[PDB]
Amino acid sequence: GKRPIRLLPWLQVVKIGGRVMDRGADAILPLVEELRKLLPEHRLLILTGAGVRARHVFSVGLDLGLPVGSLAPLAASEAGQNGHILAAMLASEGVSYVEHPTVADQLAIHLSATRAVVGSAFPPYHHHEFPGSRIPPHRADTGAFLLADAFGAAGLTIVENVDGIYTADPNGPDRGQARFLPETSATDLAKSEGPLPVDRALLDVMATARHIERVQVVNGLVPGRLTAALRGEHVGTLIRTGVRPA
Amino acid sequence: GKRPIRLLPWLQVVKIGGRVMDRGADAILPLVEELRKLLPEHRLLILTGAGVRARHVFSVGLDLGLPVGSLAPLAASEAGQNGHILAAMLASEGVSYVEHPTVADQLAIHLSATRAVVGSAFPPYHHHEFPGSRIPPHRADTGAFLLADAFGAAGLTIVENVDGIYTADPNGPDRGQARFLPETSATDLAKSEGPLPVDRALLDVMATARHIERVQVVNGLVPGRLTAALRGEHVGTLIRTGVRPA
Amino acid sequence: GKRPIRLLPWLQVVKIGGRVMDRGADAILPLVEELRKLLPEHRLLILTGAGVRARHVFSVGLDLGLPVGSLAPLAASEAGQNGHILAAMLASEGVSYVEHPTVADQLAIHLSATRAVVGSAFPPYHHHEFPGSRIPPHRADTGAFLLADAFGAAGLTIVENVDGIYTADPNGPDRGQARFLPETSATDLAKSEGPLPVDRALLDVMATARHIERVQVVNGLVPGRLTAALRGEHVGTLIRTGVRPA
Amino acid sequence: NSTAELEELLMQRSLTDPQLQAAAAAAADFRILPDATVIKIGGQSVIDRGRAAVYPLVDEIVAARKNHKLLIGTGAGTRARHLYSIAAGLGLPAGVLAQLGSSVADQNAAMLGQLLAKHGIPVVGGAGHSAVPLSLAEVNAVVFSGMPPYKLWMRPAAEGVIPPYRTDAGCFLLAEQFGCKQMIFVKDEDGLYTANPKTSKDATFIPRISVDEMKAKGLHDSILEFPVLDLLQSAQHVREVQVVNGLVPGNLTRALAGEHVGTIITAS
Amino acid sequence: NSTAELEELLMQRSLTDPQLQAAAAAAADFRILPDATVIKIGGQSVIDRGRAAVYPLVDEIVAARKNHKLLIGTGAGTRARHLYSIAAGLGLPAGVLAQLGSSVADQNAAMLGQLLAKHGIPVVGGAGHSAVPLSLAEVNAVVFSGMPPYKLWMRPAAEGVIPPYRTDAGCFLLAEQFGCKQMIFVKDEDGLYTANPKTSKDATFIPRISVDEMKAKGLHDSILEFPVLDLLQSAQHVREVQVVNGLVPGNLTRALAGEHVGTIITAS
Amino acid sequence: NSTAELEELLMQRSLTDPQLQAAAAAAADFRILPDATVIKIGGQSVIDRGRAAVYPLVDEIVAARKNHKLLIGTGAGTRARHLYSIAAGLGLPAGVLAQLGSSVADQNAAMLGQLLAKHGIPVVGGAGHSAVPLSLAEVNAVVFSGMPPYKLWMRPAAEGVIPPYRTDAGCFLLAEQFGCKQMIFVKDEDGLYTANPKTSKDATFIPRISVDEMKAKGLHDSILEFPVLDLLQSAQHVREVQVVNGLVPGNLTRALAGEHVGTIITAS
Ligand SMILES: Nc1ncnc2c1ncn2[C@@H]1O[C@H](COP(=O)(O)OP(=O)(O)OP(=O)(O)O)[C@@H](O)[C@H]1O
Ligand SMILES: Nc1ncnc2c1ncn2[C@@H]1O[C@H](COP(=O)(O)OP(=O)(O)OP(=O)(O)O)[C@@H](O)[C@H]1O
Ligand SMILES: Nc1ncnc2c1ncn2[C@@H]1O[C@H](COP(=O)(O)OP(=O)(O)OP(=O)(O)O)[C@@H](O)[C@H]1O
Ligand SMILES: Nc1ncnc2c1ncn2[C@@H]1O[C@H](COP(=O)(O)OP(=O)(O)OP(=O)(O)O)[C@@H](O)[C@H]1O
Ligand SMILES: Nc1ncnc2c1ncn2[C@@H]1O[C@H](COP(=O)(O)OP(=O)(O)OP(=O)(O)O)[C@@H](O)[C@H]1O
Ligand SMILES: Nc1ncnc2c1ncn2[C@@H]1O[C@H](COP(=O)(O)OP(=O)(O)OP(=O)(O)O)[C@@H](O)[C@H]1O
Ligand SMILES: [Cl-]
Ligand SMILES: [Cl-]
Ligand SMILES: [Cl-]
Ligand SMILES: [Mg+2]
Ligand SMILES: [Mg+2]
Ligand SMILES: [Mg+2]
Repeated sequence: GKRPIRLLPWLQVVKIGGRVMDRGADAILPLVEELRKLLPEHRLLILTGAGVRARHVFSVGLDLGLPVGSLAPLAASEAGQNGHILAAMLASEGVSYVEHPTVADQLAIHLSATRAVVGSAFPPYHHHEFPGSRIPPHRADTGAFLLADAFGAAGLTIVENVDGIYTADPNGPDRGQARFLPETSATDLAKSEGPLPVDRALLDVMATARHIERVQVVNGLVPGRLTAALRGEHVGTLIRTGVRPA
Repeated sequence: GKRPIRLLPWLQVVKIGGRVMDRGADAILPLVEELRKLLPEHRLLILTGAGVRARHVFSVGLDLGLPVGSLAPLAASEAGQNGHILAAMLASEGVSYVEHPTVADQLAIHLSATRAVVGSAFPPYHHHEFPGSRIPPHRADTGAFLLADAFGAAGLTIVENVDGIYTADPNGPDRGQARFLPETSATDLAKSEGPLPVDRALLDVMATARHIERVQVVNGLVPGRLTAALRGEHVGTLIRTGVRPA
Repeated sequence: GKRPIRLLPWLQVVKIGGRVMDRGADAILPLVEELRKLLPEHRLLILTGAGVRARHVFSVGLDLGLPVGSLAPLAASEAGQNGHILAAMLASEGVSYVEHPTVADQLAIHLSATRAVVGSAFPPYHHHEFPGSRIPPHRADTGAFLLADAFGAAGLTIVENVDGIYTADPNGPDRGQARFLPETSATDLAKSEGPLPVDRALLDVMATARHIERVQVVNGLVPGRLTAALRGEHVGTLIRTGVRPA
Repeated sequence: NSTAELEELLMQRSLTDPQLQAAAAAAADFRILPDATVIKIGGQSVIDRGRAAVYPLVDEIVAARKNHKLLIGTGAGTRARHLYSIAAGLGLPAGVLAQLGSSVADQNAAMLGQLLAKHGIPVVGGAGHSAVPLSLAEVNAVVFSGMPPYKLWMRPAAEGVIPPYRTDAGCFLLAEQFGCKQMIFVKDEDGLYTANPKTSKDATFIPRISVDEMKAKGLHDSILEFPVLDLLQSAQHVREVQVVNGLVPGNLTRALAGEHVGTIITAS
Repeated sequence: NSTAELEELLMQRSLTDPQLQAAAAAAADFRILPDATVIKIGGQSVIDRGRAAVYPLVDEIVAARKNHKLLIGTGAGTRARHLYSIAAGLGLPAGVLAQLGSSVADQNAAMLGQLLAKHGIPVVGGAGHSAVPLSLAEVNAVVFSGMPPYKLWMRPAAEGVIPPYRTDAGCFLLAEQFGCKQMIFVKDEDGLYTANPKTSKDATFIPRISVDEMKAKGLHDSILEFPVLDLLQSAQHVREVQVVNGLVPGNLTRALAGEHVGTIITAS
Repeated sequence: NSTAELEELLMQRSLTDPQLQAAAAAAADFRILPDATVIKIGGQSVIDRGRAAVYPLVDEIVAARKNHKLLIGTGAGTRARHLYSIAAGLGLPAGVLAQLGSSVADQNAAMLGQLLAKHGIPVVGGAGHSAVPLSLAEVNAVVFSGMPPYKLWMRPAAEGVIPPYRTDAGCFLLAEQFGCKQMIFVKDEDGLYTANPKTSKDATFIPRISVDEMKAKGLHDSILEFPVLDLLQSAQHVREVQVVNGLVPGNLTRALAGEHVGTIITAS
């Protein structure tokens, strides 16, 4: 037959890393100013990740022996708090935080009411998270992509605290061997072992994607890169999903 | 004294029959295109009925012996699913599905945010449905009228899978004797026995109506009739409610 | 360091006394007409107090021996009903009643959707109300100010059934000794004993305020005074909070 | 009419079809809470009166739940009448008044529930979630607000904007749709009289009467919301109701024990 | 790997780091509801069939909860397939179909729950709030809808828009994440066969089989949603499941008693 | 002052009128949950420490509920302090920080509740719905998050944006407004000292002290949120509190048995 229709083809989705928010005002205030200037240019769904506080609740939860389905909603809470912080900084521009069920069923009317809304990037898998790892798999990057692709959005841009994807952790033990990857495919990343700045589950949902052809990972600590990425300019790592264009 | 004020006098209410939705894309896509072109012309509350899936849950529920108050919310669920389907097709135009409490208390702000919203036509009688019949009485037509008249809306148009009301079921056993009724009164219909394309309870609530003077039943399978009916053109069956004009 | 940022610096907050609403159409209809004409001029959060029905539920609740934490949510219900009444009268202008959690987290998007919203002035202290008095302390005036100051709003205007604050109850036993106070400080009022038209807790939260410098109490029974007060004109009692300006 | 004939009709005919209606009428009849009793505690007649009326009834509820499953609904009372007066004076419709009155019945359910909390009896939304409380000897009762959920979809009366279906009708329809065994209205009079006993010197007490007999006497709207009498005549499960005086000590306990205090109103 | 090594990794590394993943895998394993059994009541296979199928199972549930804690999830069935057909014909994505199907499983939970209410058994959102019911001999069971909460975040299948994770997967993942002792799927066939017994003359019954053996036989998508078999192989707590025929009287009771009716599917 | 004098004042005067205030003060005093004990489990002092602190307290809760009705509230801890630091650095007001901190206490209630679910003890919103759990020997306890509901309406402190009313005040006000018999704060120190025992070599233990005595010693903000001491002096029902060390095995059990472990702080 053919792929499903695009529900919100004019939508741009932006995922803000929780570790970016963790840096506090020094990183958030420049990002908020850039977002302010983007409101008249795009129709934005801004989704926040969890960051370091989810690591702490994982530490406590794992020490208590709790399963992965218990850890998933605990981490998702932290992504939601980051969203409330970001929305508060944009409130004077008409921006508010919206919940999952509102995002899932009323995003259209809300983006008719205002230029942007903020929500949580974490998906509602929660106690129905998949088993296997003790770390919940379907995190902020994965939820943001599932949502963007389900909507048939014009794009998804991931805002990181690094320039993009390297061949090794650029802040880790092998940081000396880390080479920057301007462009890669989800399949190539999936066949690699080692850490990434994006969920491994993101690569899995990219393989079954129906609309989004590319996702760019850009450094939110460099003012202007988010603005450039939303115009299709190559300022970070481009991830090809495997969706073929017309 | 005088009749109550009109809360939303500029509102147009459109009820889409569940059996129209049951026809799938062949009927929904033309209807969605006509609704798209009506958004700039009217302020629309679009309410969906239940259709055949409610008949199936009635079949199971009655086989289990469940009372009418149990069947009412089960049928109402199907009207709500039809509303979610219709709203999804209009999402790119800024249209979303809204729940009963939002319809009851915030319809004003939502129609300030966007040109149309979709909701369920079934009223919240549920386990407080009236006894007497084993088939729940206050269905989609009745709920849509109660809402439209309570709001003092400019009109209510019922979108059917037939041209209007006949003197017999135009698809039933006596279909050969069925004569089309261009115009009738709720009181005349109420004194008749036999099937109708609208709830019998609709005729009862029309007798106590305070604003709506006429309701037109039109064939949603004929493109253009909904558009004409919303302009007051006579393309179906007109039902006079008994409300007298100034 | 410095005071917190202003979340909604362009917002005007108006608190409508419950005893004003208690007067019925004679007072509400002129107030509704004045509010209608203010919608194009200001971005309004309209908050309603409780009035006489809260006195009755206090009478029953105290007779049953219920503690102050039980009486607080019972009174708050009456403020919410007043808000629903007022919003219904403004529905045709796009105004709806919004709940506390919507006021707390999505006021920005709602005031982007429409020119004004109505909510309850009573704060959500409820069963966590402070002990000491058997009459709940954090009432409509106090909640409206907490909200206005938290938002950094441009102002808070209190709409009363009297001209302002007197030196005695202008409708009470010592009404003959009552002298009108055009201007006063919260600290001076707090050091006084005797009744006031505003919560005593209002004076306490004014002492810790971070933005609002003055609150005017005006007679809502005199058409035009609310309009004048929202332009900074002195037509009632001005209460200085103790917040110092730049 | 077999299940097969019913399913064919359900799929091929309009629900308005008399043949379909008749086939559905032959379906089996399941009672959801057959051993429970629904009790309405009047708002104006009881709760508005304070401790002198409410405290004795709390004692009766605590004593009665030892042997009876109880669904206890609350009325609204004078605060709802004040709201109705305000809103009616503004020209607001019945559907809006309906929403306002619901808040008042909720207040009364909260106050009554707080007096019962230490006895294990919760405040719930309605009978839909009373399954676990009603199965526990420690609880065996719930409190809920008696207003129906119609809200803005309230059907208005033929005249005026006062909602016709209030807490009497809400509680009755709950008893009917859950197939309860008994419906007791707790008011501030011994029962039905030939005239309003508060505003008439020589009214005569009526121990038992049918809906038809009430209408023929001009009592269609006296001690019960007159829509309730019509709902009672259409009911499948609750074919009579009992009206008792909550201000008489032990009246509720004795009604639950099968004593014919007050007035029994029968559908036929 | 000590808790200290795990916390350092959790703070310094990406959650994608294999070293962090391996350290987390060594954490203690807590079972939240270790003595409960999750039961899925098929929508199309059972509830859609009406009283002839449902009433006997209600009796078994009431009898079984005397000795077994039960988490009873409902399927969706034919009304969900109708919704899927409508929405798929419109080009709507899997995430939208997922939301539609949830409403149907809710309907079935409501109908089953209303037949069980007089026995004290509530309808709840899910296992998250079953603590008090499961601790009471009077109740000892709950009913919930079996659809997972993914909604618009549903991962789509490789082909088509039918949501891959439906009520089988929802119920299984609940059993797995609460560490329940047993997972029973109640269908309308005795168990797994070598072929679909409804559309094949001479299929052979399979009493016991592993996921790998099923795949090698071409049975990856037969009597269970084939994603469930993959989830089963990844499970920490529920490493086998049992599929039984709900239309055979007493089959559920006998499965709960440890009798090997039906088919046992093992992860390995 | 009769009820009649109180009603006249309630209708004719402002609630600010001292005469009305004094008449209301003479009203009867009803305790909603007089036999329950409220327990606060510290976030930073207990739950943040993991299994070594939490598992023994779970055992004590399970043992204690056999003889004591328990309302168990959770603190927030280090994740809330991180949120406060982020939001304070952005210039956000106390009301916004209040909302953020609530999410963390909810996390801790969820983790503690999941360890208690198999013992029948639920996680609830608050004491408002603890009626049925507290009436059942099988349960007799509930877990809730300890943050007050003020949210954006939080009254700010005289200085800074840290919300002054956090989980100590939330739990205390719950004990006070439900008329509970006892309030126990579970921390990580034996009780109150003359100085912070973590940052002082030779602090002296204080077994019993009044709020006034604490203030005169410069201890107004030490082991409890200093607003709590002021609320304690205004309380009608809970006129003293007990602070105990949750890291000492059995300390909570012994406090519930009436043993004077830790520090007793009295309103007067
Ligand atoms: N191959 C890699 N390329 C780039 N960064 C890597 C790689 N492997 C690990 N990293 C690390 O991942 C970090 C980003 O961490 P992470 O993705 O967990 O934060 P986040 O995306 O803000 O969190 P959240 O998922 O909660 O939004 C980088 O700072 C970097 O040190
Ligand atoms: N007198 C009549 N005139 C016209 N149609 C009739 C009459 N009697 C029965 N019908 C039948 O009613 C059908 C419409 O059915 P129905 O009104 O149940 O669907 P719907 O309105 O789409 O459903 P819902 O009430 O769930 O929205 C027509 O197709 C027609 O066959
Ligand atoms: N010093 C005073 N100055 C002015 N009015 C006073 C004073 N003391 C008492 N009052 C009385 O307070 C009345 C206003 O009452 P109140 O403030 O309770 O109503 P409200 O503000 O409408 O109620 P709510 O707080 O529910 O909104 C005035 O009509 C007046 O009689
Ligand atoms: N013929 C009659 N016999 C008995 N009582 C009558 C009669 N006619 C009128 N009444 C009056 O009807 C009243 C009962 O209605 P009322 O509204 O008080 O009940 P309620 O349950 O308190 O209502 P709500 O709960 O809505 O406040 C009695 O107070 C009584 O005075
Ligand atoms: N090899 C096989 N062995 C047994 N059954 C099979 C096999 N292949 C296919 N089936 C079919 O699988 C069906 C079970 O799936 P079905 O969807 O009916 O379960 P369900 O729980 O009712 O689903 P839902 O709850 O979503 O309606 C059986 O009706 C059976 O005909
Ligand atoms: N004089 C004192 N005596 C005892 N403890 C003191 C004193 N002064 C300061 N403290 C400190 O107060 C702390 C208790 O506050 P803390 O915030 O840890 O409690 P909490 O319940 O864990 O808070 P939360 O639940 O919000 O995390 C102790 O850890 C202790 O070090
Ligand atoms: Cl009908
Ligand atoms: Cl990963
Ligand atoms: Cl005061
Ligand atoms: Mg990342
Ligand atoms: Mg029809
Ligand atoms: Mg006032």
